[PDB]
Formats: sequence, structure tokens, C-alpha cells
Amino acid sequence: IIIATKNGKVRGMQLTVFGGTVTAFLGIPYAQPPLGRLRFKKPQSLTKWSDIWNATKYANSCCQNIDQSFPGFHGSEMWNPNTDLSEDCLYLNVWIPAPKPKNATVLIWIYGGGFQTGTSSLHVYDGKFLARVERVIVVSMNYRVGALGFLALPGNPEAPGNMGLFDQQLALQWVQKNIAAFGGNPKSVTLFGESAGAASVSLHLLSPGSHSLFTRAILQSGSFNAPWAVTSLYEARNRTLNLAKLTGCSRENETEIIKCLRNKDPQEILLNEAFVVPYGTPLSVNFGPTVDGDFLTDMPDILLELGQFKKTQILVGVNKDEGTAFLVYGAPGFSKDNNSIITRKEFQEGLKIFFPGVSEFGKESILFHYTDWVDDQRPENYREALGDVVGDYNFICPALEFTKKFSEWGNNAFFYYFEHRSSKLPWPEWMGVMHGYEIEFVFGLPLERRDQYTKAEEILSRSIVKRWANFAKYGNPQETQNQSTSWPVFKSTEQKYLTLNTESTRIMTKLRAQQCRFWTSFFPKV
Ligand SMILES: *[C@@H]1O[C@H](CO[C@@H]2O[C@@H](C)[C@@H](O)[C@@H](O)[C@@H]2O)[C@@H](O[C@@H]2O[C@H](CO)[C@@H](O)[C@H](O)[C@H]2NC(C)=O)[C@H](O)[C@H]1NC(C)=O
Ligand SMILES: *[C@@H]1O[C@H](CO[C@@H]2O[C@@H](C)[C@@H](O)[C@@H](O)[C@@H]2O)[C@@H](O[C@@H]2O[C@H](CO)[C@@H](O)[C@H](O)[C@H]2NC(C)=O)[C@H](O)[C@H]1NC(C)=O
Ligand SMILES: CCCC[NH2+][C@@H](Cc1c[nH]c2ccccc12)C(=O)NCCC1CCCCCC1
Ligand SMILES: *[C@@H]1O[C@H](CO[C@@H]2O[C@@H](C)[C@@H](O)[C@@H](O)[C@@H]2O)[C@@H](O)[C@H](O)[C@H]1NC(C)=O
Ligand SMILES: *[C@@H]1O[C@H](CO)[C@@H](O)[C@H](O)[C@H]1NC(C)=O
Ligand SMILES: *[C@@H]1O[C@H](CO)[C@@H](O)[C@H](O)[C@H]1NC(C)=O
Ligand SMILES: *[C@@H]1O[C@H](CO)[C@@H](O)[C@H](O)[C@H]1NC(C)=O
Repeated sequence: IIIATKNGKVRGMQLTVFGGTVTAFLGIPYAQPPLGRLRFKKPQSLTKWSDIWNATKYANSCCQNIDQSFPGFHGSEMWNPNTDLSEDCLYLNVWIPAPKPKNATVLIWIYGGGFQTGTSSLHVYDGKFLARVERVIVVSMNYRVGALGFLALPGNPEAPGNMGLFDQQLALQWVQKNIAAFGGNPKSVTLFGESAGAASVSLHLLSPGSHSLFTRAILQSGSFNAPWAVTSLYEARNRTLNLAKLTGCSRENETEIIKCLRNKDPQEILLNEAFVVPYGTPLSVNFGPTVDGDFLTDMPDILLELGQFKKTQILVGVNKDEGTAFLVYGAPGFSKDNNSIITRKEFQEGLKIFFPGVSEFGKESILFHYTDWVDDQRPENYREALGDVVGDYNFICPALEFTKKFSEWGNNAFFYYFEHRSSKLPWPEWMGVMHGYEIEFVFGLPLERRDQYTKAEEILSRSIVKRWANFAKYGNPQETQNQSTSWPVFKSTEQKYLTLNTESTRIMTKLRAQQCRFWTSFFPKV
């Protein structure tokens, strides 16, 4: 119940899971609270305590704007913070099997949310099922988001950028120093994350400071080369300066700008985040990772291309309908409450929403490549084309290109295509297999028979959980016992991938080949 860590004792709590027990330590601090003069700085190391820290409830979530697009609606509100917001939010959680394991492999979760939102306490990130079923240790941390986590004046230690990535890194360090006391093996640590959390995982593969802090990596629906994931230094300074003007903090001393921003209340900073860009989209990442010369030593596309990254195994994948969720956050003619049949002209207006700074030629080229119909008279043609545009550009083609370029330097990579739509999905059926809705299967929520998933979903989640655990423990995402399809390595020539669904698991090749040639080779030119 009580574990001695290098900064003090912590008390956990026992949970009953599937006729067994899991010990949970919720809300262990891993850094000094980044308050006052510490706002916008890299996280500082923790000073010891002599009490017993009671880690028996989730801690505060980091300050963030909330999704208010659909009040009362579970599909959006399940992603909203479920603990108090506070700048005092640098805490982590640990789930361990009971009895205490001897040398357990460790899975560290990094949540997503566009680098502007998210928290480790969400129901769909509950690590107790993985600890119970696979006898791994699960760790998750809160990290700063939005301008409080990623505001940048590159070079200036008062606001250097990437602070939220250094939060993640300091939690990785905490696991290295402390997890053996919990029965974990610090030499067998796998990072996993989704969307911006997966982009974060991919940046830890690039950052020399993270290379000794983990073993292997899992990237669900994200990678740093996605178009939303990295902010240019030009964009970053324009956005910091715009925030200053919107808050009355414009100065000529850049350090004086930061000191003035340090006296604003968190809510004043949050209120102005959306407006630091002239044209926002549903995928806007107003404050995100930058090339800071510290966490990130060079433009990450260069590092990837030239093989400058941790050499290890990776597991990467995407969902069938990544793009559909974003359509109801601004595209005309779309609604979660009807079937969103749109016209050609609405499609064209939708491209303006999603590609505001793109030339007319660029937008025509998207239309040309996505509107060559198998049948001109299917009413859902344009609705489905816009979702695929958004998903292929923002998630699928960057994930495949990351996997290709990473595998070219000699490491085993495994790619999946998740195509099962949750029987409980609160969003409409036209949105299909949405962004974020593989997470509950990875965390084993359908293994709880009391919670209304189908039997086929229980079996799918059980197999995914085993494959993820075998990847973390052994570097190989096989399910070896139940006559399962073998998961081949992804190589840049054959490009084999595994489909995940309740019916038939299949080996396929060259996912989205035609679409990704457009996005990866042509579209970056316009
Ligand atoms: C870089 O920032 C300038 C300034 O942005 C404006 O002021 C901010 C405080 C915020 O309120 C933004 O929403 C404003 O747009 C941008 O310049 C503006 O650009 C728009 C359209 O491009 C134009 O209508 C405004 O008149 C411009 N305002 C000024 C003062 O020049 C600029 O577009 C931003 N982006 C880039 C890439 O430079
Ligand atoms: C699907 O709904 C959208 C959104 O309209 C809102 O939601 C509806 C469910 C209903 O409550 C409406 O009263 C709401 O306004 C519809 O888009 C609207 O379409 C009308 C006419 O084309 C137009 O007046 C609005 O500007 C549109 N809203 C936008 C673009 O945001 C859409 O027409 C509906 N589609 C179908 C097939 O029913
Ligand atoms: C301040 C509240 C949210 C801030 N607006 C953006 C920020 C953002 C969140 N995830 C992102 C991935 C890439 C780029 C940006 C983002 C936004 O929510 N888009 C819609 C997200 C949907 C939610 C409904 C169903 C779940 C799928 C994801
Ligand atoms: C830490 O917790 C100690 C014991 O708390 C026990 O567990 C919690 C969940 C409650 O059920 C409580 O009634 C139990 O006794 C306390 O004795 C101690 O004061 C706590 N420390 C602080 C700083 O609050
Ligand atoms: C855990 O395993 C590692 C190798 O992965 C080994 O070096 C270490 O000594 C082990 N610790 C134990 C068994 O306590
Ligand atoms: C103002 O800028 C100078 C460098 O131009 C810097 O040394 C100084 O610290 C800044 N002012 C304050 C109060 O920090
Ligand atoms: C393998 O199949 C059995 C049923 O024969 C099932 O109970 C078990 O959970 C399966 N294991 C995995 C890892 O899927």
C-alpha cells in the first residue's frame, strides 16, 4: 500500500478488477508546480517530502479551453477534463498488478488533444485493465498544453518553447529513477499515445534527451510530420507577439513581455489563444511543438530523412475514418444530427474551411483528386470525400510516411488499420470509425462485460491488448496462442499492414497508395 520513492513515501489504493486486484497510485507529483515565476519555464525538479503522499485520487488537469460545441453530448464531453483545471497539474498515475510484480514491463501513456487540451484522468485512459489482464505497469502523466505548455520565444529561457514536451520527459525520468520500487523494469519501457500524444511519442524518438528514457514506441493516429503537429519559428513568434498584444503585454524587451504575461490570470491567457492566428480551422494547433534547439535540435523532417532518431521497434496505425470528427466543427452543411449530405459547392466551401491559406490552384487540385466518382449520382459522394481529404492529409498519409522513413533505417515497424466502429459510439453512423475511438479497445474497456459492448468487441479488445503487451514486452505484436493472423513487418517496398476488426483480420498492402502520393509528393509544393 505504501511505496518508498526517491522523493518520499506514497500511499496507493486497491482496486477490484475482474476478480483480482490492482494497486493504483493516482496523482504523484513529478515536478515543482509551474506557478508564478515558473510559468512558461521548463519543469523544475521536485524537492523531497517526509510525509506519506496520499496518491488516492486523480490530480488537477492542466489549464485548457474546453470543447463547448455540444453541451450535454457524451461524444464530445468524454474528452473534456474530469478534474479541476489548475496550473498546479504536473502529476502522474501508476497502476501496478497485485501481487506486486517482480520486473514488469512498463507502458507510459501520453494523451492527445491537439497539444491544446487533454488529461490523463479520462475514463478511456484508465490503466487498471491492462495492469490486471497483462500484468504490465501503466504510467500516465499530465503535461502542460496550449500557450502555458508551448508558448515560444526561441532561445529565451523565460519561454523557450516545448515546455509540455519537457514535462513528458521529466515524467519519463521519474519512471527511470522510481519504477523499480513499484516492481517495474526501467529497461523495458514502451511509450504509447494517440493523436498529439502519438506526435509526442514520435518526437521523443527524435530527441537525444529522451533516448535513454524508453525502449520502444507505439503511435496511434499521429506523428510529428502531420501538418498540424509542429509550429514554425515564424508562426511561433507571430503567435507569441499576437498574444502579447491581445493581453496588453506588448513590450520591446521580449523578457518584459514574458514577465507581463506571468502576471495575467490563466483565464486571460486561455481566452486569447484562439485569436493568435488570423484563420483558424478545426485542426488549429495555436501553440505546439517548435524547433527550440533543446528538445528538438533541427527541423524534424530533416532528422527523420537522415536517420537521426532512436533505433528501435515501432508500432504505428490509423483509424478508417480519421477525418470525419472534424467536419462538424465548422464545415458547412455538416451536422452530427442528420446525414450531412452536402453538395459540390458545400464541398468547395469545406476546403476553404480546412485549407484557408492555400491557393485556389491548391484547393482545385484537392477537388480534382478526390471527386473522380465511381458513380456521379451517389448522394454521399461529397460528404465522404471531404472526410477522406481531412483524414488522409492530417493523419493517415503522415503516419504512413513516418513509418516508411523510419523503417528505411533498419528497424522493425508494424502498421495497423483499425476499422471497427464501437457498438456504443454516440456519434452518427456516417462518421464511421472515428479519430480517438480505438483508444478504449487498446485500454481494454470492452473486457468489462458489465458495460454493454458486444462479445465480438470483447474478443477484439482482448487480442489488441495482447498484441500491444507483446509489443512492449518483446518487440513483436503477435497473438501467438489463438491461431491468429501473423503481423508482418512493414517494409518500404511491400508496405504490408494488418487490419483490425471483429470479423476477419487481414494482411493488406500499400494503404491509400494513390491518395498519399498526392499528399506526400505533390501537395507540399503548392
Ligand atoms: C501574423 O500576425 C498578424 C497580426 O494578426 C492580427 O493581430 C493579432 C493580435 C490577432 O488579433 C489576429 O487575429 C490579427 O489578424 C497578421 O496580420 C493580419 O493579417 C490579416 C489577414 O492576413 C489582416 O486582415 C490583418 O489586417 C493583419 N493585421 C495586421 C496588424 O497586420 C498576420 O496575418 C499573421 N500571420 C502571418 C503568417 O504573418
Ligand atoms: C443538416 O443540418 C445542418 C445544420 O443545421 C442545423 O442543424 C439541423 C439538424 C437543424 O437543427 C437546423 O435547423 C440547424 O440550423 C444543415 O445545414 C444548414 O442548412 C440550411 C439549409 O441548407 C442552412 O440554413 C444553414 O446555414 C445550414 N447550416 C450550416 C451550413 O451550418 C443541413 O442542411 C442539414 N442537412 C440535411 C441533409 O438535413
Ligand atoms: C478547446 C477545445 C478543443 C480545441 N479545438 C480542436 C483541438 C484538437 C483536438 N484534437 C486535435 C487533433 C489534431 C489537431 C487539433 C486537435 C478540436 O477539438 N477539434 C475537434 C477534435 C475531435 C473531438 C470530437 C470527437 C473526438 C475526435 C477529435
Ligand atoms: C493520508 O491518508 C491517511 C489514511 O487515509 C486512509 O485512506 C483514505 C482513502 C480515507 O479512507 C481515510 O479515511 C483512511 O484512513 C490519513 O491518516 C492521513 O491524514 C492522510 N494524509 C493527509 C496529508 O491528508
Ligand atoms: C529486470 O530485467 C533486466 C533486463 O531486462 C535486468 O537487467 C534486471 O536486473 C532485472 N531486475 C530484476 C529481476 O529485479
Ligand atoms: C531587458 O533586456 C535586457 C537585454 O536587452 C536584459 O538583460 C534585461 O534583463 C531585461 N530586463 C529585465 C527587467 O529583465
Ligand atoms: C484465446 O481464446 C480463448 C478461448 O479459447 C479466450 O478465452 C482467450 O481470452 C483468448 N486469448 C487472447 C489473448 O485473445
